[PDB]
Amino acid sequence: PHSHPALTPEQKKELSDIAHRIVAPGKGILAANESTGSIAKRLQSIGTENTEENRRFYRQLLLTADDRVNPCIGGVILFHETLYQKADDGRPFPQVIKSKGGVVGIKVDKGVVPLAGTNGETTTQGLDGLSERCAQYKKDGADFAKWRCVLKIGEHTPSALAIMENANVLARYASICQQNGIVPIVEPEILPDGDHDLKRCQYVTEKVLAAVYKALSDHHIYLEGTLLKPNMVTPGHACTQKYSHEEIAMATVTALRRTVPPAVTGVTFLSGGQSEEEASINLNAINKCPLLKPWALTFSYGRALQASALKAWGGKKENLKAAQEEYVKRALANSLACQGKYTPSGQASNHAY
Amino acid sequence: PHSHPALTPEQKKELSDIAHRIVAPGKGILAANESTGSIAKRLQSIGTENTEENRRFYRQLLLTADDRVNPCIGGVILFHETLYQKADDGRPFPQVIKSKGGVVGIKVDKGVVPLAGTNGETTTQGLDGLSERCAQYKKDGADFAKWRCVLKIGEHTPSALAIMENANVLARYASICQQNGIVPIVEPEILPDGDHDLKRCQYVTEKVLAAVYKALSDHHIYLEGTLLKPNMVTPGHACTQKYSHEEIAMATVTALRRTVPPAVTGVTFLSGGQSEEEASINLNAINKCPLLKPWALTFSYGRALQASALKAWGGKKENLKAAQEEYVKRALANSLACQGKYTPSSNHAY
Amino acid sequence: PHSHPALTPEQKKELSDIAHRIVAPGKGILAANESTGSIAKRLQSIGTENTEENRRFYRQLLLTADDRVNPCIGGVILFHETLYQKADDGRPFPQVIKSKGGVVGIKVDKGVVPLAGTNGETTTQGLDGLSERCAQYKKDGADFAKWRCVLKIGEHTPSALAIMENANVLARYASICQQNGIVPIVEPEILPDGDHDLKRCQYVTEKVLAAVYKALSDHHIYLEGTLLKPNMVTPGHACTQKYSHEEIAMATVTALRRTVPPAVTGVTFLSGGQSEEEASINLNAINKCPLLKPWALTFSYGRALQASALKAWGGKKENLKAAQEEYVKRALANSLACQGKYTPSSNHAY
Amino acid sequence: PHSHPALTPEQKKELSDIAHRIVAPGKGILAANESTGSIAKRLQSIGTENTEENRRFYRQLLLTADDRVNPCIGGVILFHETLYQKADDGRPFPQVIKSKGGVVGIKVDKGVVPLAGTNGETTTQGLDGLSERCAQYKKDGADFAKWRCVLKIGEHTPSALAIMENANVLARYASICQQNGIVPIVEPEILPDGDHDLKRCQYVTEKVLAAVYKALSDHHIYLEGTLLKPNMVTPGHACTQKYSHEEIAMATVTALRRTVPPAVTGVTFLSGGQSEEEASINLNAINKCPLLKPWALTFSYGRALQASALKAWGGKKENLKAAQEEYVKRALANSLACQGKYTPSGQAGAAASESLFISNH
Repeated sequence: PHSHPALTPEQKKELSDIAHRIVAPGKGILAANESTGSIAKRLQSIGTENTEENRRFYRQLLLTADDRVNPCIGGVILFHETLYQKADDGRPFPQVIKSKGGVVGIKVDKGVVPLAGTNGETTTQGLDGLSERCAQYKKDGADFAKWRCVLKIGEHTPSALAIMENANVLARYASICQQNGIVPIVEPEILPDGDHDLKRCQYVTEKVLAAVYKALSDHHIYLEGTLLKPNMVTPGHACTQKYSHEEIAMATVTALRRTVPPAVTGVTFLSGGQSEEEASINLNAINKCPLLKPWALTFSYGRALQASALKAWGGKKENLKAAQEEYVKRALANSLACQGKYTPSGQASNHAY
Repeated sequence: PHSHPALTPEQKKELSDIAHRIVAPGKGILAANESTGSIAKRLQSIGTENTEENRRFYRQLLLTADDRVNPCIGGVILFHETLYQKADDGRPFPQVIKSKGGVVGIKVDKGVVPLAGTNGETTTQGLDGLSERCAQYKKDGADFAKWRCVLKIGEHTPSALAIMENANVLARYASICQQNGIVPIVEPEILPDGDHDLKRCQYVTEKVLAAVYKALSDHHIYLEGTLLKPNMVTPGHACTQKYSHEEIAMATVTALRRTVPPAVTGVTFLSGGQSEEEASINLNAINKCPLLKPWALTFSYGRALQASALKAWGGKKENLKAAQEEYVKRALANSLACQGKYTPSSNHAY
Repeated sequence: PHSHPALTPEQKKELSDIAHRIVAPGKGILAANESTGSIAKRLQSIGTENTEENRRFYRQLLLTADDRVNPCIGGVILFHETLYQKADDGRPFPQVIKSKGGVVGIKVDKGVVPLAGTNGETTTQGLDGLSERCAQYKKDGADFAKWRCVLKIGEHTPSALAIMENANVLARYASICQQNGIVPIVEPEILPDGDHDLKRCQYVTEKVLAAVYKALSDHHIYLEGTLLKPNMVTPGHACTQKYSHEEIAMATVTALRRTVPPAVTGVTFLSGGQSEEEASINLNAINKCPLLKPWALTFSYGRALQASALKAWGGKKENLKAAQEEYVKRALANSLACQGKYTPSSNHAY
Repeated sequence: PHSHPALTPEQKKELSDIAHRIVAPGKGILAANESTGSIAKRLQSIGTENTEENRRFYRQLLLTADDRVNPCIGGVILFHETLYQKADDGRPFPQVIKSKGGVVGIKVDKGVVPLAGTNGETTTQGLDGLSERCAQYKKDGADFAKWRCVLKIGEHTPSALAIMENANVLARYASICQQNGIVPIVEPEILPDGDHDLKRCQYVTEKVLAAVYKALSDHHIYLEGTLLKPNMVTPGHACTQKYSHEEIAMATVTALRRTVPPAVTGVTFLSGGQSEEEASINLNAINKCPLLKPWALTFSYGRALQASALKAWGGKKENLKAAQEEYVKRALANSLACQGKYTPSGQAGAAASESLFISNH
C-alpha cells in the first residue's frame, strides 16, 4: 500500500516522449530484427547466400529508402548485428534511421523455451544481464526494445500457467527496460494457427491482455512509457467460417477497448501470416471502426513491409531501386492505413461482440 | 480458455443502453439511498423525527423537484423502503423518477463486515439470494444497482487480502446483476481518512482499480454494461500538504487512465466528505483536465446534492419550495461540472 | 507483511481441541444434515411422508442408537431444524449426541448458485449474516460446521474461475467460523461424474486442494482448527478402466500428501455415490497405504452410514431396532476402517 | 484442468531417489559453493591470497577429510569452478565427493537483481540457458542444484510483488531442473536482519512458504523430487526480546507444518548468521520438537561448518590436519543434531561460538 517510485519525473518524460514519437500520426514500425536463422529461409527463397554482407546490403536497402518513407516510419527494430553495422558511406545504421526521423529499436529476448507440464506451450527467456544490455544498447543508439511471447489457441491452451508466466516475464522485461530509458514494446502474440473462429480469438485475446496489464500493474510499469504489440483479432487459419475486414476490425477494437488502459501510448499490430495487402486493409479497417480508440492504432510489420521488396531484389544489386520501390509502396500504404485513410487506389453490429 | 457466453447480444444491448442513459452528457446520479440508520443523524440535525412518513416526504421533496433537474439527472439510487413508497398523488416513486427521464437504481449490498486478521479492514456482504432480489427489483422498476466496498489508507492498509477480497465480491455482485438485466455500479471506495498525501491516494487508487478490473475480467463481466463509482484522487482529509483543484484533477484522471478500460461506459464519482461546492469544483476540474478521457466523468452524489436542501427544509412542509430550490441549484451546478462548464463566479509528475 | 492476530491463544486452543476430538482414533462423522428437500427422494424410496415428525423420528432413530456407536462417532452434522428438535424423552438432540461422546456440527451454507459465463459450474452462498448465525449455533450446542462447494470434471471444467471462487468462499466461511469458536470443515467436493480416469481425478484434486490452502493462507485461517472433507481420488462413474482399492488409496493419499499441510488436524472423506461397503473398503485401504500420513484419515458419511438403516426402517416404528442395527454395523465397520483394521470377512506411477 | 505429465515414472523415481539420498538419516549438506568474491573475504581474514590454487586447496581440504564425515554428509554443493577442479591425486572433485558417499550439487543462479518500484527488494536471475547448463552439469557429475532468492523483513517488506516474483522464479528454476534429472533445492531465504521478534518472523515465513508452494503447484513441480532450504524461524538479529532454543524450534516447526506439504522429501536449513554451535543446537532442538514432522529436518551449512576449520588452517599447508579435524567435529555435531541426539557439553572452540552474521550490504 506504499509507493517507492520506480521512475523520476524526468525518466517518465523521457520514456513518454520516446513512445509518442514512435507512434506519431501516420507513423508505424518496420520490424527488420530477423536473426540469421530467420532471414536464412527468406534469402534462400530468392537463392541468396546468407552472409553478413548480404544481410547488411538487404538491411541497408530498407533503411536507406528515399525520404518518402520518413513520415511513414516512426521506428525501426534491429537485430543485434544490424545495430552495429554501417551503410556504404560509413554511417552507423542507427544514425541513418535517426536522420530520417525514426527511432531505433532493438530485439532483446533470447527466444522461447518449453514450459514443462503443458501441451507444447512456451515462455520466453532473456532476463539475465538484461539491465546491462539495455544500458549498452541505449548508449549505442536504441530507445525502445522488442520482446516476443507466444501463446497458442488449442483444446487446452492457452493454459492458466502459460498466460500467467508469459504475462509475468513481460512485466519483468518492461521493468528492466524502463530503468534504463528504453521503451518496452509488450508483445503477447496469440498465434492464428487452428480452426477456431473469430469470437474464440477475441475471447482469448481479451483474457490474455487482462492478465498482461494486471502483471504490468503488479510490477509498477509506467504505461505511458510503453507500447503494445498484439495480434489482430482474426479467425484461425483453418477456420471454415469467413469474415469481413469490418468484422475483424470490430472484434479487434472491442477486445482492446475492454482491456488496454487509455494510458498506453500506442498499439503496434503484428501482421502474423497476413499478406501485405491484407495487413494494410485490416489496419485501415481497424482505424475506421466506429468505436472510440484512446490509443494510436498502427503497425509493426516485418514481412508485411518486406515481402515484395525481398522478391524484387532477388539478391541482385541491379534490382536495388526496384526493391526499394516495393518497400516504399507498402510503407506509404500502411502510413495511410494507420490513419484510416487507406484506399486500394493509393492516396486518392457491436453487441454481437 | 474457452468461452461460455454469460450474456446474449440482446442482454448486452439492454445493459449497455441502460448504462449509457444514466451517464448521458450533462447527466449524473442522485444517491438518495440512505437507510433509516444512515439518515437518522441527518434528520436529528434538523430536529425532525425519523419516521417513515418524514422519510417519504423528504424523498418526495427531492424526487418531485421541477423539470429543471431533468437534464441533470440520469439516475436516482433508492433504498429498498423508498422503492416501494408513493408520492402524495399515489404515484410510485420509481414512476416519478422515470417520468422525469431518470433511470431507477437500488442499493443491494447488506453492509460491511470485518475481515479477521486485518487491522480493522472490511469486505461487503449481500450476495445471498441476490439473484432473486435483482429479478424482483427489475420487475419493480429498477434498472441498475449499488454495492459499496470500503478500503482505508493506513500504515498497513489496504492489505493484499482486503484488495483481493473486495475486488472479488464486487465481481460476484456485478455478475449476478447482469444476469438479471441490472446494470451494476462497481463501487470500490477508498476513504479519504488520514494524513496521507495526494501521491499516496493516487498510488493506492491505481492498485485498487487494477485489482478490480482483473477481477471483473476473471468473472466475465461485460464492462460496457457497468459503471464505476470511485473516490476522486485527493490528499488525506488530515494531510498537512495542500493542493489545487487542478492537481486533484490531474491525479484523478491519470489514475483512471492507467486502470479503467475504455469499454467502461462511465465513471460516477462519490464526493466523500467534500462540501457541495468543493464536489462541484473538483468534478469540473476533472472534466477540464487536458488528458484524453474515454469515459463519461460525472457524479453520483448524496450529501453533495442534498446538504442545503435538507437544511432549507428543516422538517417543515412550508419550506418545500425553498428546499427543492437548493437541490435544483446543486443539480444544475453538477450538470455543468460534468461537462467542464461550471464557474462558481507537467503530468509526468504524477 | 504485518500480523494482526485473528485469534488469541485461548481461541486457538478451543478450536484445535474441538477438531482433535472429532477425529480422535477410531472416530468419524455421521453426516445427518439433509434438508427437507434433499431427504425427500430417500423418504420417497421407502414410501414415507416427508413430514417434520417422520424426519424427527428418523434422526432420533440414528442419534439414539445403542452405545456401541459411541467410540465410532466423534461428530454428528445436523441440519438447522434438527438442532432444535428433541427426543421423545424431552432431551434436546444436541444433548443426546454429547451424552454419547459426540461433538455437534451444523450445516451453514445456503446451497450452490450458478457461475455466469461457465459451463454449468457453481459456487456456494451463505456468507450473509453468517457470523451471527455461528454465534447463535455455538450458544445452542454446535462446535463445528459444514459448508459444501461443488466442482465438476469435464472438457473445460473445473475452470480457473470456479477453482478460484470456490476456494475463496471456503476461506471466508472458514474465517467467520473461527471468529465464533466454530471449527470449519472445508469441503471442496469434486464430483465423480464423467468418464475420466483415476489419474485425471488425482490431477484435478491436487490443483483444487493447492488452491484451497493458498486461499486459507491468504485469509489467515488457523489450520490446526480446521478439518478437510475432500472426495477420495477415484475414476469417474462412467470410466471403463478398472482399478483396485489399493490404487484408489495410493492416488488419494498421494494427492493429499502433495497439497495438505501437516497442520491440518484431520481429513474426513465424503463418500459421494459409493455404497456403504465400498466406502468402508476404500477408507480402510487409504489407512493401510504405505506412505506417511500426518493427519487422521477418517469418515464424514451420510448415505454410506444410513443406506441400510433407512431401508430397514421403511417408516415403520416397529422396525426401530432393525434399522438402528444396520446403522450400528456401518458405524463399527468405518471405525475399524479409519484405523486400517476393517475386513468384510510403485508410487512413482502417481 | 488437463494433465500433460511433465515427468515420466522413471524420471520421478530418479529425482525422488536422489532427494532421499541427500537427506538420508543423519545426513546433511556441505555448502561449499561460495564464489570468488565471497571466498576472497574469507581468505583475506587469514592473510591468504585469493588465487585459484588457494581456493582449490581449501576446497580439497574440506572434501578430503577422513571417512568419519561420510555418514554425516549426504550432499556437497559446489561452485562452477570447483566442479571442474581436481584434488592433488588427479581425481575430479565430483569423484572425490561421490567416493565418500555424497551427492554432488551445483549452484546455478546468477545472483540477485533489484526489483524496480520496491524498497530495496530483489529477485534472482539465472534462467537463461538453464536447461542446457543443467544437462551439461548432470553429465559432469551433478545431481542437484542450488538457487538462492532473498527476502527481507522490514516496515514494508517483503512486499506482495517480491513474494510473488521470487516464488515464481523459484518455480521456473525447479521446473527446468527436473526436466534434466537434477533435484532442485528451493531456497526462499528470509534474512534475519532487523529488530523484529520471533512471531513476526514466523508470520512472514508462513506467508512466504505458502506462496512458494502455490507457485510450485502452478508450475507442475514434483515435490517428492525437491528439497526446501529455508531460514529457521528466529527473532531479528537486532531484536531485544530473548528466546530459548525450544521456542525457536517450536516456531520453526510450526511454520513448516502449516505450509510444507508432506510430499516434500526434506528440509535443509540455512544457518543465516548463527554461530557453528548455535546452528547445531537449534537444529537439534528442531528435531526434538514434540510436533509431528513428515520430512527430514537437516542442515545445508556453509560457514556454520567451516568457521573453525578456516581459522585452524590459517592458509598454512602445515595445519591441514588440524583444519580438517575442526570440520569433521562440526559435521559430526550436525549429524547428531539432525537426529535430535546432539549434546555439546565439552570442547567447542571459541570460534564455534562466534556470531557469523553479516549485515546485508
